[PDB]
Amino acid sequence: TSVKPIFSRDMNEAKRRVRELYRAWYREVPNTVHLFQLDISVKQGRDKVREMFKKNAHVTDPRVVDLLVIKGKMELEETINVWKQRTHVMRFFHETEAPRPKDFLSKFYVGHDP
Amino acid sequence: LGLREIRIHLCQRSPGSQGVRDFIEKRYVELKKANPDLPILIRECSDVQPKLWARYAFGQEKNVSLNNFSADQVTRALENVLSSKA
Amino acid sequence: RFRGEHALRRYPSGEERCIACKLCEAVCPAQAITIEAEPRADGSRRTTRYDIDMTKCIYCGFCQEACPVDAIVEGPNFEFSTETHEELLYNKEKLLNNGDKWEAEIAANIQADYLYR
Amino acid sequence: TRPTVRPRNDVAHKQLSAFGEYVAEILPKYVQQVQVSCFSELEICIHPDGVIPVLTFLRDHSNAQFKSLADLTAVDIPTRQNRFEIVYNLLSLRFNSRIRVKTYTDELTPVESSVSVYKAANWYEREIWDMFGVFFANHPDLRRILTDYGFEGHPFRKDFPLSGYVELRYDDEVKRVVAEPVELAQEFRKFDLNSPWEAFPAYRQPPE
Amino acid sequence: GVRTSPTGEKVTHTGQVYDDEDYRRVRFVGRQKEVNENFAIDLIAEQPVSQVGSRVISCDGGGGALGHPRVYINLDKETKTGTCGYCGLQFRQQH
Amino acid sequence: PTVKPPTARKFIWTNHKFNLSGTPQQYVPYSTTRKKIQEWVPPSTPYK
Amino acid sequence: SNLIEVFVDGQSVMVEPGTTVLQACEKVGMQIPRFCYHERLSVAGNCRMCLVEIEKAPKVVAACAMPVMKGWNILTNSEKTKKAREGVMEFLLANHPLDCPICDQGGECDLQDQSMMFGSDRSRFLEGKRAVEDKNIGPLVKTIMTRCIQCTRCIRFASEIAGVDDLGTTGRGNDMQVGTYIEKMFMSELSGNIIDICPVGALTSKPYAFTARPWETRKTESIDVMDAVGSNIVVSTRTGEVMRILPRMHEDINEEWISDKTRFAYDGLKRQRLTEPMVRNEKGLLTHTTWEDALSRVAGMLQSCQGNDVAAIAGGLVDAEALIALKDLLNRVDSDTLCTEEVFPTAGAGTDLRSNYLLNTTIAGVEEADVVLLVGTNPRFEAPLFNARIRKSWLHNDLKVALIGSPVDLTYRYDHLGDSPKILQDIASGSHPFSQVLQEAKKPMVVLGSSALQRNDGAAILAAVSNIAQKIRTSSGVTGDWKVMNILHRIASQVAALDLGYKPGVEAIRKNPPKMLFLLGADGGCVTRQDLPKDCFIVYQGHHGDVGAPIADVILPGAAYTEKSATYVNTEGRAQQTKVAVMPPGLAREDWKIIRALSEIAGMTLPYDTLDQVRNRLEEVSPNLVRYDDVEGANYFQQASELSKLVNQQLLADPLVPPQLTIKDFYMTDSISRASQTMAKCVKAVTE
Amino acid sequence: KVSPPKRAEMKTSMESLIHHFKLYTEGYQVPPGATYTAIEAPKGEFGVYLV
Amino acid sequence: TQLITVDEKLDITTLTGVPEEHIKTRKARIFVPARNNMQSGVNNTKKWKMEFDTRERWENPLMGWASTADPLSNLVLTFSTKEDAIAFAEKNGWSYDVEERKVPKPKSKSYGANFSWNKRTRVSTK
Ligand code: SF4
Ligand code: SF4
Ligand code: SF4
Ligand code: SF4
Ligand code: FES
Ligand SMILES: [K+]
Ligand SMILES: [Zn+2]
Repeated sequence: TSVKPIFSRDMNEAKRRVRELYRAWYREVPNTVHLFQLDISVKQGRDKVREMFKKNAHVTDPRVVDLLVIKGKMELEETINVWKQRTHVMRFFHETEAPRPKDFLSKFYVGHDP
Repeated sequence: LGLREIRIHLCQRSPGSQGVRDFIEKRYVELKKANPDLPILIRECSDVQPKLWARYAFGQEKNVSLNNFSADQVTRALENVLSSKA
Repeated sequence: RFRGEHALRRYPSGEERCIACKLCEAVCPAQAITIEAEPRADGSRRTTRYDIDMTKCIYCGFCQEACPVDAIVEGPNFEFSTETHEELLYNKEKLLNNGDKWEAEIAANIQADYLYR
Repeated sequence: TRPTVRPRNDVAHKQLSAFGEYVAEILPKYVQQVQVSCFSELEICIHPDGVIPVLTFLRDHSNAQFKSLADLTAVDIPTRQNRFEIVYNLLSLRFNSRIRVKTYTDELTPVESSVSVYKAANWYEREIWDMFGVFFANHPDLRRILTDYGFEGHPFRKDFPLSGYVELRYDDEVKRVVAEPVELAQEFRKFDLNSPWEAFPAYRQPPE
Repeated sequence: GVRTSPTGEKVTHTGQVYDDEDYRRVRFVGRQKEVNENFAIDLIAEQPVSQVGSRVISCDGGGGALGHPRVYINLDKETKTGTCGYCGLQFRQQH
Repeated sequence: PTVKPPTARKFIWTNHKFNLSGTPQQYVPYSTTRKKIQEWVPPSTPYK
Repeated sequence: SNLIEVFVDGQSVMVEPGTTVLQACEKVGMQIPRFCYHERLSVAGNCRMCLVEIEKAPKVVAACAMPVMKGWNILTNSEKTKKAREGVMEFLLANHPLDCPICDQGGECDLQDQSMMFGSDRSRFLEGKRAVEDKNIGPLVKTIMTRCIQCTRCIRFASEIAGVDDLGTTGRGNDMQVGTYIEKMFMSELSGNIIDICPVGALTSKPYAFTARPWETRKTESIDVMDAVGSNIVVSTRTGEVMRILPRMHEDINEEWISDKTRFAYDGLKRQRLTEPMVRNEKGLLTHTTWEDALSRVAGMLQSCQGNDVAAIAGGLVDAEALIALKDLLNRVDSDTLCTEEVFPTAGAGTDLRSNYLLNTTIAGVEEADVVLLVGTNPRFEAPLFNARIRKSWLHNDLKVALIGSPVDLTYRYDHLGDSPKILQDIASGSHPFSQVLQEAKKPMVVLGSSALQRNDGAAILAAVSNIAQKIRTSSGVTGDWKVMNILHRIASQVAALDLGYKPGVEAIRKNPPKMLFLLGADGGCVTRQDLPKDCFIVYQGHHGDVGAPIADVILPGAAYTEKSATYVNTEGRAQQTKVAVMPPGLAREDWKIIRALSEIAGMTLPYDTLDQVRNRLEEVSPNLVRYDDVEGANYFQQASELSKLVNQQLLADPLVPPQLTIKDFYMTDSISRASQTMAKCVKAVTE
Repeated sequence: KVSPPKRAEMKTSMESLIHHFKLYTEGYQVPPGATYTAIEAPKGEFGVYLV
Repeated sequence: TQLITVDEKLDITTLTGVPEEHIKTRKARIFVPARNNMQSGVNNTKKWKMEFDTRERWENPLMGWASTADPLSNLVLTFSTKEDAIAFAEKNGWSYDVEERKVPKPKSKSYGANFSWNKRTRVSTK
């Protein structure tokens, strides 16, 4: 059960890195909104950042959240420079996607998908 | 408004259901001679825990755990559920 | 040996050469060939649907060499650019019309070429 | 046997087996297996913890001189607990030799970067991340290099499907290209082509 | 010879005709439905029956390597003419 | 072909047609298979 | 220890005496090539492909027919073994016709596969091949005798398992043809299985002929529902369309064989389907509508009815998930009137104990018995694989078979006791010597068919056979773990309905007439509108519109057995799960989804929405329905015997006549077979 | 068994038609084993690591 | 020490990039495939396989192909042993069911029993 750590020895260091990554993302969000002449507000983008951060919050393995911290830092670094277009930033907002049925009755009406 | 069916689950080989089996080997037949129109479904399995499910009117169901019960305790619980009619 | 527009040939008696053996759709590296078959009225084993997606095909000539009866041939035509996407999605009737149109030169080409195969 | 069979080499097999014995007896800390294939190729299966020294040995020994780095390949075998097989290919110009170094690594555990041994791997293992998710510690610049920027997941893993999870199409309402769930016009027809008969008797696994 | 279903749309040699209530016929209006005017079963229906004097005949489609692989046909049954499985030609024994 | 004419066949076109793309006589793809699953026809008389 | 050690390729292995070379080579995980050997057929030893070399022995022996001895070393990869294999392959391919593109065996051909693996790469035969006259042996098996290799699996299958004795080998030398020598229409309950055992394309499936190719077919494993044997099958599909049905290797039920109904029901499965909900309009005609309108109308009529005014009927092709969903939905409205098409006697113990409605021993338990008594059944048509197992025990274990009823053909020889029910009173007393015969039997078996229980004296017959079984078991020297009493069912959904607490028989509906009736695939037409009042909201919920659809007020389309993940229990109490092969056509949905959505419209929604939660509810009702591929012993025979003696019925004088007598009545059993043109062709071909 | 036979011999011999069938539908069975074969492409070393 | 004792559950569902709809509404099936009954070969029944349930495939309105919307319909994985496949199923968070390996029972074959003196296993013809 003994494994080799990546960057964080325990859960607390991974939590601290999560905090630092969220701080950097919260710093960047207004500049990202202004740079790409986005149609969203600042608070909508920060709400999206929070929604991703809380969607990816049910895992307690330090190595898993360490890898997720590294991937989020790559995302942050890619948004630091002008490497993405407007499309790659706007991909997080599923706007053109039609809302799928969620309750059982509409899912029964539309097809066989559970 | 009244019970409609009785379901008794047991295992063939495990000792925990053994006292439940001691009921079936002794006092089940007179029970079917007492309430002929009340379906008492006996269900054997391989490794399940002893249980007693009773269905009432309008889909109401109650559960009784018969784990490590002797024959007389099983008889007491079963006479309680048939005489309840909650 | 030029590889161009696909065509379906015929025997010198009027009957279609293909016997729905599904070798060309199994050997196709782009999966552009779709074959659906049923035994027809006289009991002969013939195709009911032979579809070649020319926008999917890479013009590699595996179907023209895997065919044991020389039914499908990568013909000599190359001037068949279309103005619409669905005109490049050939069914069996378009391929058979291409074969009837170009048989007078595909037969000569295969007669000149078959000794190398 | 003579006309239609590829001829076998035995002096190269002997020299490769001798050098494999020499390597396995010169670095007993990290080497686990040494094999010579039928077509005279030497493969050294070593522990991940010796990713840096062993290759460095092959970079700097007088009798090895494996100066050139040819490949850095990751193989995904899902049936093992260490599902990733990191393989280095080395070429020695002085002795004109080729060697293969194999190590095992799962998804979460990292491996030390071989930038300080060969700088070409500074790109190569980068692509490995972009294709496999195998993290390389102490890499100078590790990010995606081949896939799209908003790509989620790693494509070359064997549980990843052939077609992706998203497709790009242009919408005039947002005046932009957008990603949608994948809906193919024709399903990729899976062909069952595995023979039900045994092909090679010398390659038979023992029964369970 | 093709047939004519009473919607005005021609009949393919397979037997595929869109119904009167099928909307896909809107892909044909303003254009044409390309069919084959040479039906294979009708084209082979006028071929003569080759009468041979051997119990086992061999067919390769003519031309050697330009035809179908060589197949042997038995003509023992005088009730039914032996029909080649590839080219569709049929042979009959004189006896 | 003035000295080596092509072999005459009963099915070879007697009128060569060029690229008719963009014309009203162009090619339209369609499925050449019949209906797969049949449907249950309800009866024409009432249940009374 | 009597086992001896032999050597294969220099490796020791421990085998039993009497074990051939090929069985030892399979024990060390290798496959010797073969054409005529079969693990379920007798050894012929004529194809000569299995030739191997024993070391220090200058003659090759046939591995399929040579018993091993101690100290033997077998070389399966030597030079002379490969030379013999290449020679036999060349001889086999000398006269084989060039028909591979136009042959259905291509892609799954044994001859091609072992020609690539072990044969040579070119043919030295420069002469003219032979040509064999074709034969017409029925409307199911397309026959082209030119491609045969005279493997004689036809002959052994027709003479040993089917037991019809119609096929033979006519002529001498290379001109010998495998046929019937006359225009004999070979028709039996297990004919199509020869298409399984032909290694070449000589015999093919006529409906499947020239339709598909095995390399482009996805295989999805499933369970047969046409009969109550519970055959494990696989479905080969091509691009979302059902192409063909093959058996699966399950040694306990249907070892590698299936009946013809399972093999050719897919043509009926793809015809006469229900694709869209239909409701009665003002004119009384069934007209198309939306799902929500039909569900709203059914729920609106359902909320008014309460108590005995609503009832349900279970069909023969309905899984336990839809059954428990409808049972809980009708228990939300306080209605216990749940009925099945097949009639089972509820007198005495009834459906409480599982001992009196199961094949209590096993399907394979017939391999252990020595005396089997059949009462009022025709197992050659009701359960063909059960009869095949009985024939296998009668052939190998020297089983003794005696039948009560009409003297039908059962592909073997039995003892016809009689047809009146009173013969049971002669057995339960001890007048005939057959009572002494089962008294002296070590492992006796009493089998009662469910078709005899359809009569008006099913309770009397069940009481008589139970009295016989408990007279034998309590007096003769039986071990006790041997279960004598057995009940053979002919409906797939019967055991699942009985295990769920349903009330078998339609008596509760004709007693108190309901005002709103459910027809969960009630294709048998058990109750007509005449037995019901003037205005009944009859709702049919099924895939095939056969009988109840023209009389229903609302038609709800459903999913067949290949279009849903469904739980079915066979006649021996073993639970199995089917898998999704294709989608229901049109707007048809899964049945339990329809019931749950109907309850959601009606305001009485059930506490489960996903399939695993439905299976959890099934486990809550009875766990035996959720543990798949496991048989649980049904005990307490003495209590059921004591309860059956409380009330005594009188046996009538009607002879025990099964509803099926000839092969004509075998193809017409369910709604799936009633929409099949292949079965219509079979009926037409056997009625001439 | 590796290279397909000629078209003139696949229409006369039985073994040539069988080997033409399997090679163009299933494909030849390559034995297990990993190799790295590199040639001198005009750009440089072009190698394929095949498993 | 450079080693940390972690007893947490091995879950990498958030690292594979799969959308949630395909990790909770799918049923992974671990099974040994059945032998094709038209062939006597058993080489395809030596490795365990992981497969997914078939979703909806409909017909293309234009030309009539099999158009699907399920990305995992052509994803079949091969594993040497059952426990490794079970670990891989638990690792990706797929709800899974396992069917046991149906080994054929060892039959008893005898060539002499076809010519028995009194038994019923005589061959009617040969
Ligand atoms: S040329 Fe190649 S890619 Fe094109 S249809 Fe033929 S086999 Fe397919
Ligand atoms: S390979 Fe030739 S004969 Fe076979 S299906 Fe294709 S076109 Fe027809
Ligand atoms: S049975 Fe004969 S014709 Fe058919 S695939 Fe096999 S070898 Fe070819
Ligand atoms: S037809 Fe097939 S199963 Fe019958 S004897 Fe010939 S090869 Fe054997
Ligand atoms: S398998 Fe032994 S001779 Fe045929
Ligand atoms: K066959
Ligand atoms: Zn011919």
